Formats: sequence, C-alpha cells, structure tokens
Amino acid sequence: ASVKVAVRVRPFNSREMSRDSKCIIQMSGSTTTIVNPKQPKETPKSFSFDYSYWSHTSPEDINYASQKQVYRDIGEEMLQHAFEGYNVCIFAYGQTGAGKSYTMMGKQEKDQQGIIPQLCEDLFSRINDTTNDNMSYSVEVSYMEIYCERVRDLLNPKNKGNLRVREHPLLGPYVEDLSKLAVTSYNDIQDLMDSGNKARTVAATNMNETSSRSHAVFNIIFTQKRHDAETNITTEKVSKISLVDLAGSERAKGTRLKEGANINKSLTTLGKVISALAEMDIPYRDSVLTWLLRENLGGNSRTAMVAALSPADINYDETLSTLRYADRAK
Ligand SMILES: Nc1ncnc2c1ncn2[C@@H]1O[C@H](COP(=O)(O)OP(=O)(O)O)[C@@H](O)[C@H]1O
Ligand SMILES: [Mg+2]
Repeated sequence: ASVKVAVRVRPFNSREMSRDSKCIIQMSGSTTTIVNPKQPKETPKSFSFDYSYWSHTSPEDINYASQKQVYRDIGEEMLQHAFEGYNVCIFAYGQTGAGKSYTMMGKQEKDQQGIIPQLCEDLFSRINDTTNDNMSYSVEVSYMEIYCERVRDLLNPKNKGNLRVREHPLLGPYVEDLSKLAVTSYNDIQDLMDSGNKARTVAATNMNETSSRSHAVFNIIFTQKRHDAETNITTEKVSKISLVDLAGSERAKGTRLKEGANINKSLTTLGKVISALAEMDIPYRDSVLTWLLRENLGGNSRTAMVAALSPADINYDETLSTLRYADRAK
C-alpha cells in the first residue's frame, strides 16, 4: 500500500489522572471505537484502519502494542521500500500530549525507543551485515524544525538564523545552508539524534513552545552503490527517508494567529496530499512542510501515518477530530 494509516492510544497522562478521566477508547482488530462521555448510552462511533494500536496499559500487559510491534509493522516495511530504491515518509499526527514524540523518537532507555532509532539501528545492521564487495553505502542525515514557515537546524547549535526552503529550478526544494551529515555507524547517528532531540527541548524553546508548535523532520539520504566486476562500474540508487513529528493538531486557545494559520495550513495540506496519494491507488507549495517533502510524497513514494490518541473523556473533541483526520487519509 502506498498509504498506510495507524492509530495508537496511550496510557492516561498526568492531566487525565488529576481529572479522574474515564477511558473512552476501545480497540478490536483494526477497529477503534470512541465513546462520547456526554452520551454513554450510545453505541460508540467506529473507525477502521490498517492498524489500531492499543498501548493504553503497559508492556506488562499481554496485549499492549509496544514500540517494537509498531516499528515492525510500519517502520520495518518502510525501510525495505528504501532498500528497493524509493522514497518513504512516516508521520506522527495528533493532539499535543497524545503520543507523537514517544512513537517517533520514544525514550532513551531500554525498550522505549521509537520508530526513528529502531529504523536507524535496523538500517546500519542490514548494511554492516551485507556481505558483498560490490555493495557499499552512504548514509547522510539532517534534523530540523519547521516553525512559522522557517527552518531550524537541530544538528547545528548555533544555527545562525532561519534558513529558507528554496526550489532549485531543476533538482527540487531544499533548505539553504542546512547541515547534512555523513554517518558511518549507528552509535554515531544515535549521537546526532540525542543531540537533536536535546535541542528540541532546551529552556529557550519554551518561549514559543516549539516542541509542540513546529514540525520536526528527520531526513536520511540513503545511497546504495552497486559495483559490477564484468564491466567495471557502479550504479547509484538513492532513497530519501523522512520521519516526521508534526505540530500538535489542536493548534491548527492561546495560539498566535500566524502560528495557528501555518499549522492549520500545513496539516490541512498534508491531509489533501495523502488522500490524493491514496486515491491514485496536488497542492504541494501550499505549505512549507508539504513543499519540502514533495519528492517523498510522489506517486512512487510510500507514506504511513501514525495518529496518536489520548484515551480520556476530556479530549473527546480533539481525539474524534484526529480519528476523522486519519480516516480521511484513507
Ligand atoms: N504508548 C505509550 N507508552 C508509554 N508512555 C507513553 C505512550 N505514549 C505516550 N506516552 C507518554 O505520554 C506523554 C505524551 O507524548 P509526547 O510526550 O509523545 O507528546 P506528543 O504527542 O505531544 O508529542 C509523554 O510523557 C510519554 O512518555
Ligand atoms: Mg512531542
């Protein structure tokens, strides 16, 4: 499938605990139902997806969708599509606090690593364990934040200023002066991640709360160089992997007119793009995010989205909204 959609519900968080929230979400197979706390005597609205991940409890539970499970269904198949020579995208969509960052980057400890570190680890593992003198590889990475139409390099502490996305008259859009680093090992790319994740939550980021108002894009340029001993020449196969942690879907009160405008525009545009992609079996320039990722959202590409869901009753409206958004992706 060129477009896969999964939803994932998390355990209660602190706000919900202090609120004595009821769980209004239940799952069965590929189906997720949601109860309207103000109307308990109804039958819940139902939704069906490629995957409905029940992670509302914990790894101690036999039925708990772990980071490992999610990655092996969605992430693993994407990496394989990249080895086959084509571009891929994985988006985490949802309300602030619903579980987007946890699903994508997760935690630094044992057992809690998200899609990004698991995919990177898997990649280098397949590379180093590739036995063949004719096959060599190169892995380059970029990590940035898209906030109010401007780009922030997370791999360069003194990213002096806000870099613009530009459209090369022939080779496509790109971020000017954005750092792209060649990495030769996992611990090395892992170093970059930690370093970038660190930059997303420093104290200064609380001024404009960019951790929840900007889109975080982790890009990997995967190049496979194929040698051939007969008539001695290499053929390069380049795959682009974009792993995205979108801005909170609820900010699309207290939200500034322009932050909200851009975020709405971004999420709305991404939705049209994906629905179109799923249609095929497209206004890219309408937002910086969809503009920068156009090549990873083409007819050749493959995309998957994981929509994070809060379990509690207090977030019924935003959670329904997220489910509808995922349902439209198709
Ligand atoms: N499946 C999960 N298992 C354990 N903790 C989770 C899960 N999903 C989310 N969380 C916790 O919930 C909070 C919300 O997620 P992040 O913080 O992922 O928010 P957002 O969706 O805004 O990026 C974090 O404290 C995270 O540790
Ligand atoms: Mg987050």
